Amino acid sequence: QNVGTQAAEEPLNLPISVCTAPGNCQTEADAVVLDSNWRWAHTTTGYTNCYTGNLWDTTLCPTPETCTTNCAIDGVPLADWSGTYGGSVTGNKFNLKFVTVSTNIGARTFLLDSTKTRYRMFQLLNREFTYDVDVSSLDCGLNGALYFVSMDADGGAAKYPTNKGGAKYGTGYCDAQCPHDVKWINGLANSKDWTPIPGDANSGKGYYGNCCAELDIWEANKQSQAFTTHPCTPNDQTRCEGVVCGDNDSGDRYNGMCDKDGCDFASYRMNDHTFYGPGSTFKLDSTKPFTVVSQFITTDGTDNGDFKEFRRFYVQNGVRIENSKVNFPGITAYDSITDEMCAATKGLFGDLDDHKNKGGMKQMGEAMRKGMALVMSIWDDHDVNMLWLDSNYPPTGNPSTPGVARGPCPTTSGVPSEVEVTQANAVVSFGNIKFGPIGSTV
Repeated sequence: QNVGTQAAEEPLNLPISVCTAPGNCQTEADAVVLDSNWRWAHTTTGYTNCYTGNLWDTTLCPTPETCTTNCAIDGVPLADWSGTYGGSVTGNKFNLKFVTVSTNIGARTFLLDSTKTRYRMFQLLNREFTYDVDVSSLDCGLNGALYFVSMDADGGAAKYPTNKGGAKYGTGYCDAQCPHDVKWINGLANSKDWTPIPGDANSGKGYYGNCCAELDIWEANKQSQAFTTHPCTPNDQTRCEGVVCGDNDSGDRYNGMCDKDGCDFASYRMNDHTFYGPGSTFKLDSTKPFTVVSQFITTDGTDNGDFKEFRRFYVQNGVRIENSKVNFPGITAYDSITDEMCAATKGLFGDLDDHKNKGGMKQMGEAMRKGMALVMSIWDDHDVNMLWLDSNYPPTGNPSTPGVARGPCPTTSGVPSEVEVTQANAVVSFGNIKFGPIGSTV
């Protein structure tokens, strides 16, 4: 995309901590940038929309190349962050409102480095990543997500010279779902064969998808939470078409370059329904804030080893809370993501181990070694109504069959039109982000 001249781009300042030992950290003066999908797209030498509602203008965008020549994405000024997009920062806390009323629904954002010209790339192997979260106002159907993806640090600017904005304009998004709803891919409008998504007034799908590796630290609302590894072959940003995208709609979910299911550790799905929930007698009380700690263990305990284990623990009101465990007869009580856990649990659930097909923890680790961009988002789910996270999936499945039940939400929950009314004022908060060696962040 070209860059427009109507509004300066002003990312929100967000300090994080880089740590060397427990309680010995230094501030890193980073910032938050809005994903290019949420930006106004208009004519390069005017005010005329190139995209309105869920459609590209066919006169301006008869082809992707012409669209890209004629159109530009514009900046987010400071005033518009809260007023238009529902984003705000107080000290080291970042807040994202779900619906902001001209009416904005959801948000996806990235962490910029201290220069505000590149994404802050995190080399996560043999490191610990930690943050405080509040998901108390997110119920069934919503997801306040924090995760990493194998985006380029410059959003693709060096690879795709028609991308003028780079990381500064939140470009280059890709993930392990190979999404077609990304409006700008490889420096070009994804306007070919663009199709609105029914019941989604703001979104559509273009000819291409954009694939890359994804490490989900946090997919969650107050009812259920998960962390998940998604390797791809290769891991780096890859525009896809046809079978390579692994499109759900053509029966290709397991035929593409990315592991779409991922290998998940989701406490409720692993059959501990009392670990996490909205109340003081759950082990971890989702009505109150808490700290989420993630440790990425290698084979030799060094930065050069292969990724072998994703460990997790929590801190809430000064109380250390170890992760829940897998709880099925004849299955080891795993409390972390490893290749063995993935094989054993997917075996039990009858899920295809595409994680293993894509190179497993080792391949996931190669993405983490090269460095990944931090994503913070809030969203509802127009495909599957978040049932995969917090309900029975498939909805018609027996909840006593291992793998089906992922949370207590009813299978009628999560319809975007309903959650966008009922949960309009939901806000996820991510704060006090800390990064360092294992054992350094609490």
